[PDB]
Amino acid sequence: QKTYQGNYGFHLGFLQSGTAKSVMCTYSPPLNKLFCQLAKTCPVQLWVSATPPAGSRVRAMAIYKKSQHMTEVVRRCPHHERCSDGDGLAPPQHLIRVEGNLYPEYLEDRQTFRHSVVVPYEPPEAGSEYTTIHYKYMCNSSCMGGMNRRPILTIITLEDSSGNLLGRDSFEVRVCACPGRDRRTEEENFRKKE
Amino acid sequence: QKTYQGNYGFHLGFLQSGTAKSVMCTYSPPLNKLFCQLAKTCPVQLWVSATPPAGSRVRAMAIYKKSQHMTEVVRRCPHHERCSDGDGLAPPQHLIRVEGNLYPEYLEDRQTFRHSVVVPYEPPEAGSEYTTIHYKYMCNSSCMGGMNRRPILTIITLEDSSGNLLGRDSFEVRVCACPGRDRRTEEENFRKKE
Amino acid sequence: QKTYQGNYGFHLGFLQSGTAKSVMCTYSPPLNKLFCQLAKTCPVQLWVSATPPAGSRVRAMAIYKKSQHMTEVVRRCPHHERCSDGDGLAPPQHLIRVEGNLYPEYLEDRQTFRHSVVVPYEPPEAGSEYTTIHYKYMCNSSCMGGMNRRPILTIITLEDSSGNLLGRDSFEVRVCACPGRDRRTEEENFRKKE
Amino acid sequence: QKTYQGNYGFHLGFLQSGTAKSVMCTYSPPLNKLFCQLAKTCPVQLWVSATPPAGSRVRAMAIYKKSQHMTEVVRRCPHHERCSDGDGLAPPQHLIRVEGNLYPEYLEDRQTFRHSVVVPYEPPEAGSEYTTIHYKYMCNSSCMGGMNRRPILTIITLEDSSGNLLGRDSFEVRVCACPGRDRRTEEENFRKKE
DNA sequence: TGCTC
DNA sequence: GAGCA
DNA sequence: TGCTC
DNA sequence: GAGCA
DNA sequence: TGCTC
DNA sequence: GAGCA
DNA sequence: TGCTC
DNA sequence: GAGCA
Ligand SMILES: [Zn+2]
Ligand SMILES: [Zn+2]
Ligand SMILES: [Zn+2]
Ligand SMILES: [Zn+2]
Repeated sequence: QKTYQGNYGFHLGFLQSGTAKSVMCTYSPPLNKLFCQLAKTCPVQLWVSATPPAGSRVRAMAIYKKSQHMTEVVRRCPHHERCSDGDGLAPPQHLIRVEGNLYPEYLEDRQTFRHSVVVPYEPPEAGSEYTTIHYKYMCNSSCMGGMNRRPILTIITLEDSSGNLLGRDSFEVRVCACPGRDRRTEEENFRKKE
Repeated sequence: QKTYQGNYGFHLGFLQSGTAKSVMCTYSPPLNKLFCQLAKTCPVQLWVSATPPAGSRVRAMAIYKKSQHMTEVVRRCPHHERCSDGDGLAPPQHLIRVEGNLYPEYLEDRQTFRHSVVVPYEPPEAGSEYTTIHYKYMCNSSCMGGMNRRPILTIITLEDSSGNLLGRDSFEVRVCACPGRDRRTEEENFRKKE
Repeated sequence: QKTYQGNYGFHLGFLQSGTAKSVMCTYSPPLNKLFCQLAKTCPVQLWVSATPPAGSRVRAMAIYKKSQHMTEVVRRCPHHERCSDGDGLAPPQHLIRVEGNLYPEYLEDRQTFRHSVVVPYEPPEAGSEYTTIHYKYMCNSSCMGGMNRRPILTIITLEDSSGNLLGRDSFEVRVCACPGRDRRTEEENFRKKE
Repeated sequence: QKTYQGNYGFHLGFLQSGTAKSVMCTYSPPLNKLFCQLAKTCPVQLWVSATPPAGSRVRAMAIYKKSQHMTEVVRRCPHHERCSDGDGLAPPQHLIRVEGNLYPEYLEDRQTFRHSVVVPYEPPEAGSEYTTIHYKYMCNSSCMGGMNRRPILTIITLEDSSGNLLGRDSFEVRVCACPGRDRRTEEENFRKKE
């Protein structure tokens, strides 16, 4: 439910600023919110202080932030669902896609009907303290008939081979045309109270 | 094709300004463009200088203004097509609907596949120089996957009972959230050259 | 072969300047050259001083301007030929497409193998001195493996129902990213001699 | 994945500057990027501090540098793939070719479909600290329908006879018309921050 | 002479 | 449309 | 150029 | 309708 | 960023 | 390699 | 808050 | 990225 590092010290990390990728993907620490452009790869870092057990997996799911929409399943808008921008793996209705993995599992929960994408947990490269997974959002937050300007939260969860929760972290996400511009807007607004 | 008053002096007239209906529907003479809000009734006046022959009809059709999109059929966006805002007569994909008539004909041309709505031609009320038909546009000009910010033209045509063209007139239309504001914008822009 | 107005006073006319369409399509009178962007509709005007005989047609063909390449058939480059930007009528290898006509004939000459597109000749609308046909070029002049920076000429020909030549006119064409910029470049260069 | 010298101290070395070959092939140390011309032989040096086991091989593969294109297989553009500039060994679609070896293996991975070229590992000549392999790139980085201006990375890997990874190094590559000019451009840009 | 901002 | 590619 | 107050 | 999105 | 002189 | 494309 | 220049 | 939408 809430952030939970668990026994493996699991938590998320984000790309450093001033890199050019900032144009299509920029993270705001004070807001713990990611600003990105539709269909652009977003590098998310996975940090663990202990090696997860064999067969551990990483799930990504999107939920609406406000309790007023909490129960509504987050899916692509009717327009993009038909856009035919498929990669041959992600179903057309899924908002979140993983990039760089030829064997992701795209699921729909039998009871909640929520979408999620699962990928095997991979340890960091030699000399690295974290592992990077690339995600892509296939609709803008303002998409009519879709998120329709409702903020969402991306929930990342580390699970063992049997599905048991090992760790969980999350961040807000805004998919828009100008991440840089919009990020500044929400940051100076927030700063107005500091 | 182009404006054609024909033998009956057929042409369109629009609502006078300063009426309150101006908020949801306001016409710009200099631009010969109608600014209106989605699903709001727009009164269009039909003027003839001679009584049309028995069984004459009035057709309304939407086409894209620019030759770059001219051939593309104008239809509602994927979102509104599923909105379930039907009146029980207009098919869900039609942009233009007639209001106030219990027997309109909603058609799709066999060759062009363009939509149109036909209503019997009605003469003016006693002491009136024109007849008023009420139209409604079921998508905003900016609708994604629909008109997607492409300006359109509404073509009104007077035809006899056999479908022969008697007269034809047209006007530009912009379906938006703030007709008044947007109309001012395009008018002062245009005025910049006067 | 060369310009030939014939008995019908046939010749071409081009869009007036200062219209916005100028961004994607602008004609240079001094150069008798059209500057346009790939896949953008270009309005070409057909002028006749006498009504062509019944069943007359209008053909458009592209040839290389320089005698060094004159014999080479003008076709799309290998990349765009596979782009899948078809309209369902124009074969993928044809450079020139007609827009706004549901019944064009796309041909390949049995001996020269040159492409051309034929459309029925249509008279001007009432009160108009010319008829407008919309053409589109599906490759840039600089396309590698295609025109590869070799200037071409578009040949427009008025033919009767039997294929006999009634009239013929032509103009140079440059398909590029910035018609306005490039047109200025070739015009001030040419003006350098005036 | 990342650079890995392994137990044999494997790493790459590049041609010294001021040699004339610099015109068609010049390496930028600060950028660890190679600037070269299409189809020109590029000498790459292989350095090991210990003799690789018998039957060791050297593989070269091209991948896109940005995660946004990471998954896309790097191949020649549609035009050059048909150019018929084959050497009788390298398949027409492969970007990278080895020069000077009559027995190279050109492969396509069964799962990723990525191309690579393998050659037997050869030790340095007597009195030499490194072995030189000659590679050639068969498309420009700007090739339309190909790399289309997307930077790539050439991955060199030392493997034993069974395919096990022994070492791996990499460098960026830009295939262009003027390596010298372009290299200066990216270097003074980078220097602007030093 | 095409592409990014 | 300007600046860079 | 649409949405919240 | 104004201000923000 | 590729091509002509 | 410079200048133009 | 997305799109054109 | 700026200005307009
Ligand atoms: Zn969407
Ligand atoms: Zn709509
Ligand atoms: Zn092309
Ligand atoms: Zn190529």
